[PDB]
Amino acid sequence: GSHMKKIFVGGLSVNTTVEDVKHYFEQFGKVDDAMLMFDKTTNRHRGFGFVTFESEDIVEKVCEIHFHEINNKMVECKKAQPKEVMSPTGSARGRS
Repeated sequence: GSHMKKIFVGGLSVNTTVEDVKHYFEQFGKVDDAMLMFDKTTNRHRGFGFVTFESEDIVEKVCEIHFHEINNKMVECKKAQPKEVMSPTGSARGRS
């Protein structure tokens, strides 16, 4: 109820992928996407990133829980700002 649609994630193994993070977060509700912070000196991620959610009603529990399992390693998550891309303005059009 009036929370944000995204979260921060940190403590990831170098073994863990962006697709692993996207998969492991789906246990609470639909994850739309995930991304990681890459180091251009190594082309590996720094052990941290972000996850996009279908609804802020899911994100409330995800962000309330401090620690989350990914590839059996535990990581923490935190608040992150939303981004506008959806549109609710559909209509139930039809005829007899």
